[PDB]
Amino acid sequence: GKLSLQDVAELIRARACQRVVVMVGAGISTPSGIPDFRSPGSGLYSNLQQYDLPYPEAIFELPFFFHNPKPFFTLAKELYPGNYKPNVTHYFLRLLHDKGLLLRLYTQNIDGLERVSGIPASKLVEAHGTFASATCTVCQRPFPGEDIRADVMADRVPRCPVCTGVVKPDIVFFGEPLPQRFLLHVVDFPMADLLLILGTSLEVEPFASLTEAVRSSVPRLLINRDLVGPLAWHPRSRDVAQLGDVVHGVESLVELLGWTEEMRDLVQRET
Ligand SMILES: [Mg+2]
Ligand SMILES: [Zn+2]
Repeated sequence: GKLSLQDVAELIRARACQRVVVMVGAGISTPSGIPDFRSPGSGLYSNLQQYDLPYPEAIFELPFFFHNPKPFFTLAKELYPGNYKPNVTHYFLRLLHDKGLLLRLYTQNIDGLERVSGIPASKLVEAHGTFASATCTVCQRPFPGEDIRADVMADRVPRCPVCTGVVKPDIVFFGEPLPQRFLLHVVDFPMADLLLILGTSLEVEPFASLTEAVRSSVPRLLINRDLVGPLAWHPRSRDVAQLGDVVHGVESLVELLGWTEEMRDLVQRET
């Protein structure tokens, strides 16, 4: 390709990339042991098979939730903050933020590990929602996710202190609109001077096609097992793919940036 991984690192070292936009998916959190509720032979999957569900995805369907919210709250309990820990990929993104280079981080994940790694909410677009906040299904009052933590950990369906309605985490269910902050793409993508794509199969719209929203003068760096989605289908001259294990790819980039010590120190502070 006209650009290498090292070329991208050198742009960053020269401070030519002050406004990095990042897109991440499930691939970045596999190293943290996040279980896939859809995958046969996880504890979460087997746990979900005691409920009268037609398929595991029904836990993200509203008509099922209002019939019985307990299956969804089983997933909430497993993925609620505290259970899992960020990995090097998350800390790399935290370093980008610390260095003042992160414009915005778009995530498909609901594991909340970006927040745990210390990336401020204002830098995040959690495209599938989050457990950091919740909303009463009846009166629409917002609450911090901490307010329902105890109920969640005790297998009690959390209820609103005003109207007693079920309080549901701000996780996006099928048919629901994307979160309001998704429309930050309108300003972020035209402004980006680098796009980083990590650990996503780019199979789902409209998240996938955000890759096309950056300018053609702007490099798109993919760190992923494979070349996927619009990057595969509509490649551009300044695209760079570092294909293989995501953690190995990130560590390669860290080396080319010359950020080995800072990563070491960050990780040690956080762990
Ligand atoms: Mg209460
Ligand atoms: Zn209420």
